[PDB]
Amino acid sequence: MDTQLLIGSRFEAGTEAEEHILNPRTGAGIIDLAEASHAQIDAAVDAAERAFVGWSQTTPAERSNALLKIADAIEKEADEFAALEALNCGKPINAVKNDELPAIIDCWRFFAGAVRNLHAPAAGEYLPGHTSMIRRDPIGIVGSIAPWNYPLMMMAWKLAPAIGGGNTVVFKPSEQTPLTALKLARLIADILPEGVVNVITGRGETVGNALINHPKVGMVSITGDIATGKKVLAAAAKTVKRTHLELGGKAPVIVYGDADLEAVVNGIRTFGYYNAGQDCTAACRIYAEAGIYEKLVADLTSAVSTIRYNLDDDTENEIGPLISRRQRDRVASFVERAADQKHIEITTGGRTGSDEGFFFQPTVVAGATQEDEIVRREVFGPVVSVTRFTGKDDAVAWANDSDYGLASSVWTKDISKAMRAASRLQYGCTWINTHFMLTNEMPHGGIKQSGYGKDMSVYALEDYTAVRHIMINHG
Amino acid sequence: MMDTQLLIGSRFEAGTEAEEHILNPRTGAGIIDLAEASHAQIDAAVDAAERAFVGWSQTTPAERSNALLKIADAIEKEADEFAALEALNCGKPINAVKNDELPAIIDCWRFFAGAVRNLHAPAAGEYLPGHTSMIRRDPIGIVGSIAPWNYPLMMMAWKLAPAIGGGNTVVFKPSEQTPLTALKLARLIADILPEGVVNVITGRGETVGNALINHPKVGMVSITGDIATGKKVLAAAAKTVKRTHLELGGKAPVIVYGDADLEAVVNGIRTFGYYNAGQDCTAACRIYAEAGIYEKLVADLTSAVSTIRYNLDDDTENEIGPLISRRQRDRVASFVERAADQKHIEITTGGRTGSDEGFFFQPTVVAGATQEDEIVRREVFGPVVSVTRFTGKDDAVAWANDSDYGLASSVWTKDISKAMRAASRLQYGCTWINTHFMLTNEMPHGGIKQSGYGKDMSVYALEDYTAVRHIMINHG
Amino acid sequence: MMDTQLLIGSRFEAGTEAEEHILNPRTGAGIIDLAEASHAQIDAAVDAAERAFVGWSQTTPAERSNALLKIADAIEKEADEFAALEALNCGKPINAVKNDELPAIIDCWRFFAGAVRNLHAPAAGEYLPGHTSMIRRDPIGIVGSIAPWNYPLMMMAWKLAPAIGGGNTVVFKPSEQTPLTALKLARLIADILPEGVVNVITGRGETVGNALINHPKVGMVSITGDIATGKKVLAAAAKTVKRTHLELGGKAPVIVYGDADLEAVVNGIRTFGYYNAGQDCTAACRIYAEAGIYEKLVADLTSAVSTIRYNLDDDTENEIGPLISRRQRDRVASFVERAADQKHIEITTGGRTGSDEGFFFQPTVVAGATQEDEIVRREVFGPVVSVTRFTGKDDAVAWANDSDYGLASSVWTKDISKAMRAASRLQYGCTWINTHFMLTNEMPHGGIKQSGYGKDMSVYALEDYTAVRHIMINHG
Amino acid sequence: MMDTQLLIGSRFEAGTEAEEHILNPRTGAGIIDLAEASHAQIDAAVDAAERAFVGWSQTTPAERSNALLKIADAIEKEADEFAALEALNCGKPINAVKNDELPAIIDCWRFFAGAVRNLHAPAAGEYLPGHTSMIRRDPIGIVGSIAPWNYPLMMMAWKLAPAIGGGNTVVFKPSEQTPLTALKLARLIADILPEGVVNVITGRGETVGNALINHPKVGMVSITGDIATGKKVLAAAAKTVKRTHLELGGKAPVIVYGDADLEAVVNGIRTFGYYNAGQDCTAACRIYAEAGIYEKLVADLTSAVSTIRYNLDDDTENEIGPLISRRQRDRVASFVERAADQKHIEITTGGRTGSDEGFFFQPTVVAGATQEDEIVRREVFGPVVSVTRFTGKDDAVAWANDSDYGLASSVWTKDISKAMRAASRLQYGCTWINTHFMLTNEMPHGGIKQSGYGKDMSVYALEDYTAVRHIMINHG
Ligand SMILES: NC(=O)c1ccc[n+]([C@@H]2O[C@H](COP(=O)([O-])OP(=O)(O)OC[C@H]3O[C@@H](n4cnc5c(N)ncnc54)[C@H](O)[C@@H]3O)[C@@H](O)[C@H]2O)c1
Ligand SMILES: NC(=O)c1ccc[n+]([C@@H]2O[C@H](COP(=O)([O-])OP(=O)(O)OC[C@H]3O[C@@H](n4cnc5c(N)ncnc54)[C@H](O)[C@@H]3O)[C@@H](O)[C@H]2O)c1
Ligand SMILES: NC(=O)c1ccc[n+]([C@@H]2O[C@H](COP(=O)([O-])OP(=O)(O)OC[C@H]3O[C@@H](n4cnc5c(N)ncnc54)[C@H](O)[C@@H]3O)[C@@H](O)[C@H]2O)c1
Repeated sequence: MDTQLLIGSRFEAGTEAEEHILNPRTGAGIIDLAEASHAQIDAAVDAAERAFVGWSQTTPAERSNALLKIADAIEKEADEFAALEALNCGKPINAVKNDELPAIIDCWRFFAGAVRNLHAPAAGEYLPGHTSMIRRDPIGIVGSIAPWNYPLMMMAWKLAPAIGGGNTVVFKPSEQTPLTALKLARLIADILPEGVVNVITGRGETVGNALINHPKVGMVSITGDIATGKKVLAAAAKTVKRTHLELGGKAPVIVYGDADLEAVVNGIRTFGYYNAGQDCTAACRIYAEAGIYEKLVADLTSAVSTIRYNLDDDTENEIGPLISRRQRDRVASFVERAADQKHIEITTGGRTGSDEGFFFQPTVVAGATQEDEIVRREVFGPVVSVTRFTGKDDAVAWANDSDYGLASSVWTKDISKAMRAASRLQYGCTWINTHFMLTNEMPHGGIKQSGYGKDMSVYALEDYTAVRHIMINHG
Repeated sequence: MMDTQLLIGSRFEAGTEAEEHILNPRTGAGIIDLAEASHAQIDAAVDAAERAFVGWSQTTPAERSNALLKIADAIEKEADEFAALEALNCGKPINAVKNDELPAIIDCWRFFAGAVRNLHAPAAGEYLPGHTSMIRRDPIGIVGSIAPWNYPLMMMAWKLAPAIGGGNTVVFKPSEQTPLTALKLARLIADILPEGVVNVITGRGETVGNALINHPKVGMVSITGDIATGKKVLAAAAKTVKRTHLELGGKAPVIVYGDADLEAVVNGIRTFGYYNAGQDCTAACRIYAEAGIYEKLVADLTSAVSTIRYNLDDDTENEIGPLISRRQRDRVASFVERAADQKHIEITTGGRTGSDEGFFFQPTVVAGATQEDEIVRREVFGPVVSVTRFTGKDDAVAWANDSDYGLASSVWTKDISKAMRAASRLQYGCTWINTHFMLTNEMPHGGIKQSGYGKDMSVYALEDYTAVRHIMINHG
Repeated sequence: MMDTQLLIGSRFEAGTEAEEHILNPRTGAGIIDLAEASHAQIDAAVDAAERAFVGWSQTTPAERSNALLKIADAIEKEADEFAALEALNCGKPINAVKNDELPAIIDCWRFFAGAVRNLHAPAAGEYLPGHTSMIRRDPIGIVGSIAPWNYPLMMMAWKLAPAIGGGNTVVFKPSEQTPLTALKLARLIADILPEGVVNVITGRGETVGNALINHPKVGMVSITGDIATGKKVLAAAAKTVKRTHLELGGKAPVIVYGDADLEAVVNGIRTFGYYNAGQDCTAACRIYAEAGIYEKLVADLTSAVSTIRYNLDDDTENEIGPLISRRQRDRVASFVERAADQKHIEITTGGRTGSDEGFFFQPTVVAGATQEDEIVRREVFGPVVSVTRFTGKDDAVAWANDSDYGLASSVWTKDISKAMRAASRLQYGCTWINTHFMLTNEMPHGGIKQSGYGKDMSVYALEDYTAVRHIMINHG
Repeated sequence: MMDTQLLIGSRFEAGTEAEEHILNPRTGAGIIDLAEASHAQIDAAVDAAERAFVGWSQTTPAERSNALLKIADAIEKEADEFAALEALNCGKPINAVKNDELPAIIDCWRFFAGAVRNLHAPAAGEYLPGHTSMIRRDPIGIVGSIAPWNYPLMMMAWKLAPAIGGGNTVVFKPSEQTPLTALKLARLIADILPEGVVNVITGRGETVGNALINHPKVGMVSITGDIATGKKVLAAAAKTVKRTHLELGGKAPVIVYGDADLEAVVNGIRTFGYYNAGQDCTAACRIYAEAGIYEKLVADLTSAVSTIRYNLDDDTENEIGPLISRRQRDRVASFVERAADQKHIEITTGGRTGSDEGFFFQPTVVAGATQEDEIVRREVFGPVVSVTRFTGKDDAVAWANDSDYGLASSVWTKDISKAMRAASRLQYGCTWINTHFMLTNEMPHGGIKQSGYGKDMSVYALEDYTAVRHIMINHG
């Protein structure tokens, strides 16, 4: 198992305090892993600065070929990557093999293409006697910080467009899930010039804090809590760094009377509880038309109680556990304070779902109003709340009444209603009659307190490039 | 008389708080006293923007396009009046304003009326089997928008046109020293937009400005001004995760090689180092001159600069105006004096205040500045240019890049190869070759590093004020 | 004065050949006789374009943009004179011209004024080490543009705005029947544009049109018209490898599923099958109605259509006008009578000529037609709609796609699934869902298969008229 | 032992018509006899393409992107074999094919894998109130693709990668003299794509190509070849309104100013005027030299060119191969003979046949040619370059533009002003500055005027093979 930080032209154990990397399924320690010291952080950033000189001067083709080689290397080792991810996060092995790995390999391959495919206003004489052109150039050194929920995929989303933009990068995985990052580092070191990608480990309050405050770092990219993003903006303020923030979401699900309830329920069953609902796009805030409200709750309760987790065979598991005991207790806290109300009812689950490990029972919270904590605030667990609306209510207006703005869905067979909702929802993504589906050509990213910047799509690469106007006077 | 009232939703009204003394900077004489917006007026402006957002975020590009064309028409119809007003408030030579500034302002509103109808995105299709995707660019919300004093009306064009054009609503604050043209445009705009789409409030950065950028309902803050002001805006944005658009000033390097057209270089810096009394984030101010031509350039530029006309009775004969305030003049005076204390630095011309009253400073050439001098490292924002010698053993691009600024730059040489190598490698939002300072409404202006991010002019300005949305329809 | 002169470079000039008898198609009365261009005048026209191209191709996007706005302005100031003249020439009901056509025409010129400033391409950069590449879109050359009679002033807008906008010069020929608005506009254009950028000649397709499209100096031919004419343009392009832009014919299919809003469908078809007396290549003319609603759709459409007002003295009360000519009316009649003699076919309303004078035909509904019937295979170009039944077993999208035409199409269903599958699979340049006929100057219009290729409206029309150029500078 | 079978849907078949004698152009010796497709195999290939279209047109961009990556990978795994076979068929020196062609071919396929996932269009949104528009780029149909003999495998990549990538199916015919690499590629492609997506037939232009281009189910024709062939393709297209994509050859002018690096110019022409024995449409063949450096250029070029190595027994030491055929060689020789007859022209070196066996021609410099000479007006497609003198009185760009061709061009000067002025006024799809011939897969290659239209390489190649579609949903 790879345990070495990638610092410039060499691999190197951390010299600071160890993180106790836990198996979330059993609670047992996977490994103790020392974090980067400040000296190592500086070294990594210095290497990045050194590599920038030559790496910012590569052609799109050269960088494309490098992204394709990272993709091969991952593919060639998809199995071990999948198993290591499964171990680190308690995800079901086939979900990782079948959903995550091909998505991850496709991401690197998608970026290899977008790198050769940036557009801009056409070159020409916009002032008489002067020829203008627009380039999209590297920005500088990127500090990249990843959450624990989709470690290897988060790494693809952060690194592919950063490197592909001609930038050099110092990358930090979550303290809980550094594993796939250290293995991918060993692989990248054999493909990329030294210092183009640097990988350090450690806590957000020490190592992450040092990276986001480092004077040489030009852009900070982060996915995590709203609170973490606010820290990033605060640090950014000190030296006017560019930022890229993906800050979570409570995705609204609007269900009209003419929805296919079977599709809706099966949709929420998987997409509302996938990855134990530790997903920023998780279907969790349900608005249900009054006519189908009771049927929805009923049918959803029984379909949710069949969700398999913690089974002795990782083939039959549909959802995994929560990342930590801390994460589980927080999910349990939001559920208790919901079960607090004499108008809210927990129809299924609500309790913790194991002795050893950090499992939580799939939960349906019903009767919840716009006022309630479970609706207004993010739960980040295998929990879903349901809220009634009527034909006299503007469910889009209700959905839009939020600090969040990442992802959303609308379920109805009526093209008129679905398209009206689609044009009015204040969310980075709106699915119609599905939820949760991503494709690497299409942008994922919040508005409002969910943040700004996109993962996947040409747009991410645009996020990591500087737009430059060149004007030549020739009269 | 003059336009005095704030535009607050459907209401025109006077400020409630402390009066600012708006000064004629040529004379130091008072123009008018104008009261700041109260906290209640700020909140009311924002609430009006919130209400107007409902309908305005729902208009089509053609409708918005048509509004931008109308605003442009209104300004064009009153072009001489805007120009005189702006000349008065800033001390800009009347003809520079009439010929350079108004036509660029009008054309800006017209450019953006086009841009609104011409946003591109990845094409719609089935990227996943049985699912149709499309990409939209939607409004972001309410924009808090704050302008500097150096180009008040133009900066209002740059801040409002793309913001409104993206289907947003705006609360706009001009600099405390330069509200006059903003309150005039506000009158015309109220006759064109539905109420609350544009709201204009006056006041100091530390009072009115601070309250606006910290308003919970404002989702985007756009600021042109000081690096320190952008740092304050970012700190405010940290509280509710607002989007930000920051143009924070520059220190444009001008790389002059031995094979430049020296006459061109000199007439270049004479104009673009000193235009608007150097109160321009793209001023040609940090010169790197190759050893073979350093002394001739210093000698010729000094000669050229000392002929710059200012503070003449006949305003059509003036080339540059004064600095905006006593504070600004002193700051420039203090930078120059600290530079002259340096034994290796020679002030070859100017270097002192330039008038008995009002806020003129003499056009100044600072020779012999090095890469670690304050005058090379920090923005001065006065009619001041420094020159730094490099040799053929020195990488002048590397020197130019060794800066905290990233806004604008130029390279002078007849050699196409050196010119394209430098254009290729310069870490600046903009790089001119054998000119400086020329802008065009289709082309983006905006910085990197501590100059900030976001663009003004071009379709990129409009992209900054819209939200990219992915719509995916599962059909089977 | 009613404008009658050809614009040839810097001269206005009467044609010197055979006169066309321009008719009032409401009454069949003569309006004026208009001489067509000689070969000499066509040569001078193309020569003037050649000469004007030198300078025009070197203008900036902003200069061309401003010229387009000035053209829009001129049309807007004379909107009513234009509408009155288009009504007189074409029989189009006056308020339809005033409220529908003119605003769209004016907005087309303005849309292109923006589009000229907003062309994109792949970004400049170093795609090979030490080489900077950039992409420009430059003028093509001299364009010969040929227009049909159905929408005379709008076709001129679609043909000229992007051609001129892209830096090209033009020789435009209106259809022989409808030259009047083109000649009025040529007079206004001459006061705005440099001589010879736009030239306007009159005459018949087989004399003047044939001469224009065969001219060796003409680099691109644009035609909107019959499939046979597009073929003739293609034959002519073959002699000198001219670029071509061909909009050639539409027989718009309308797929109505059993779950459509039937009231909306009926009201849609009442408006869109008959607008401009069905002289529209996007007319909703070939209807496919599912077994469940077929009968009711036929009854309700029959009834709705029988109320369409035309040929009333008060022109403000007319909903549709006459056909352009006696020939065109006689052509429509033949198609319909031949259809009626078919055993499985029923004419449920209309089917006769509709006036004692002029060239009206009764709005007609034709039920029980099949894929094999002439009325369904061939474009009729008159106020005639046909309804064909299909069952849940049939693939109506395949039926629709079983055509040589590929211009426009609509699908009517409240089911989002059915609507999206159809949208993705229809082999048509345009697909509406739950409407038909609605255009917008930002979105492209043009065919696939034998409907041709090239777009009108949108940035794509401007792209058709510019040449993509790769410029690569070796710098090491 | 080589691949000899046509690919016709799910089957490999020997052609059944007359055999082509495929020759080694270095020796004149026979390589293999290879039968043409019959009319029935042609119809079969097209019908297989029609059937495969139903499924292939409905694949996602990712699916197609992966198909292109596997084709790229397969060629890469057999790079040396492909190289050897192309070197045998064309007599191209082995390391030119290995180091220049193969990497360009393989990268072309990877480039398009990327472009497929990266198409853009006007953004989706409500251009009319209550109507969501979006733009798609969908497949056009069945492509008939015809390739020339000069770059067989590369032309195949240029034709197939974007056509397949746009979701079309294809029937491809290589040049009758160069089928060998296409048949080898056919086996690899057939292990990767669904049957009938790509079909490969062989034969003469007059028989098989003619039958292919005139097939009524072919919706688009792409030809790279001679102007005459392009006119024939247009002739065919007139009969069913087929889309066309035409690269019809070049006569690349090279403008050399008095202040160019003459060493570079000489070295540029030595390589880029004679690469592939000048059987290349971008060959640096028409030189315009300033009066001050004309005599120097001619002298030094002559020197440089008489050292060009060819027909050595060690192929790694050969820099150019032979002409493809005797008819080609005799055409080149006949062009030179006629130039030599002109009294003001001097063949300074070469000008004769260059081998006893096979089809070598001597690298040739033709000095003193004017604008009026045949050798300047007409493409020669051999190892021949002509030089014309211009003075400072003359506008050399205008001279370059006085041409029926418009494919590629270069300008040589140290002066950035002169380079950029030229680059903006040259009427050529490509202009290089201070190099020639350099291509890159992201950048388009295609001509104007009689060089045709459409692009090879770049996203524009893909746009040429897709149909732009507007979908509009009335939601209210
Ligand atoms: N995982 C997500 O994307 C996501 C989305 C929405 C909400 N959340 C919320 O966040 C909490 C934990 O999730 P998480 O750990 O993935 O998010 P987090 O923000 O706590 O951690 C994300 C990354 O940022 C780093 N980090 C943390 N504090 C930092 C600081 N001050 N400076 C620099 N870097 C710092 C972490 O080490 C980690 O690499 C949960 O309570 C959950 O509700 C997470
Ligand atoms: N208007 C359309 O878009 C359209 C589409 C399909 C069919 N049609 C049919 O065409 C008839 C009406 O004619 P139209 O004017 O609409 O189209 P048309 O093809 O007859 O003419 C269009 C334009 O092309 C010109 N033209 C005609 N013959 C030419 C030639 N040989 N060379 C060069 N130019 C030539 C005409 O003068 C006119 O300006 C109707 O019967 C209608 O059914 C029209
Ligand atoms: N190779 C080029 O790109 C090019 C460019 C300009 C000129 N030329 C000239 O063309 C001659 C060499 O032939 P080439 O293969 O390069 O060009 P070509 O036009 O003769 O052949 C190109 C392709 O077109 C096919 N073809 C030929 N006649 C056809 C017809 N009537 N219908 C349909 N398809 C047909 C051919 O079989 C071949 O596959 C030389 O004399 C050269 O001067 C070639």
